[PDB]
Amino acid sequence: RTKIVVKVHMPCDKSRAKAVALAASVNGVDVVEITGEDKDRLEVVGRGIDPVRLVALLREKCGLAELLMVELV
Amino acid sequence: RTKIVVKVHMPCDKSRAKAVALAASVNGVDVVEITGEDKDRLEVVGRGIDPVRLVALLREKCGLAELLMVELV
Repeated sequence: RTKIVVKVHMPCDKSRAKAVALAASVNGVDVVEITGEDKDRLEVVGRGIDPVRLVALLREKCGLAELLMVELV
Repeated sequence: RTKIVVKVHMPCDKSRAKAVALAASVNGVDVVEITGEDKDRLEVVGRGIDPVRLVALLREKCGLAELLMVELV
């Protein structure tokens, strides 16, 4: 249903993993993937996602989260 | 159930083999497969896997590993 693209502070490859894993646990999330040429963005797909609570949770635990694009399909 | 995809440094078939094996041992893994055009990615399926412990386990023993996607089947 919804495709979210959020930019996350993920310095090393271990913070990538735990960020990819946090979004995975949000309700409604079917899939998370790393993306962007700087490998600094997550793409989150699912149905019924709350984009605000998602990005907030990323920002609390990572230090930065910015919602870039919300797409419907 | 949960499926995840790790890109792992695996130059030769020997190291490919060691990598597939070592992913198979972390807890919750049902299946481990090799994939990608360049046979550089491992897809591991199971339930209850910790992604970061897994990719850290691979990075520790294979040099570098990146978590590319995680999917909730």
